[PDB]
Amino acid sequence: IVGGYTCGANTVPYQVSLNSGYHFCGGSLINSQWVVSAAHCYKSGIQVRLGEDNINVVEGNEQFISASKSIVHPSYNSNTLNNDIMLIKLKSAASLNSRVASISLPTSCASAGTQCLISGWGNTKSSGTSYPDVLKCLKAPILSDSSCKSAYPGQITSNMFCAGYLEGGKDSCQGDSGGPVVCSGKLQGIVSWGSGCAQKNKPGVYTKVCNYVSWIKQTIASN
Ligand SMILES: [Ca+2]
Repeated sequence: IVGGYTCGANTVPYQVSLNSGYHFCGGSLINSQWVVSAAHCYKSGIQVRLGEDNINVVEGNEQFISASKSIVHPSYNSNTLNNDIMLIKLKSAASLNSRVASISLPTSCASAGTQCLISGWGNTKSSGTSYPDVLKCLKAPILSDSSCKSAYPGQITSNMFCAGYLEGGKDSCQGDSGGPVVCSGKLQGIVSWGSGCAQKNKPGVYTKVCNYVSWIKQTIASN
């Protein structure tokens, strides 16, 4: 997260870190056994880390649970990043509490202008590289489809939306990938892509979660 703020320990209880010996992506807990992340975060050997603040220190509220299965969206295209969504099932159900909690799926899509909370452990620099160890947060509005398409000609599909600031300086970044965009208590987006980070006229692009609720529910119901 570039130009954000320190969330505070366990203030974003649905935020998970995906770990393969190191943090590599964010995710969102959507029930006791399932996490939503980005398809471009797919790899084998995933451990889901819940209840994290400082990802380099055991602080007492963590649950570390290995993934039993991961399911990339059937229509994910790694070239275009269309359908950039995946589900990860935990080998055992997380113990849900005030600091480890699921986030609700949308019942309808969010509109341009809606304010959302974006979070993660990604790079905090727009030029250069600095990884924080505590969770960072950014409040950002969803942008209109037309401004999103104008920002990224030929690249925005019906499964993507832009959020952030066209002036630059405030954005998600590398390492925030797969993490949440939550608006009015609903998971509306997944950190997907962007040109650099926090660059003028290059806002963050996010997977449009409301398009996938039927797939998520049906997949969970049979796996
Ligand atoms: Ca920790």
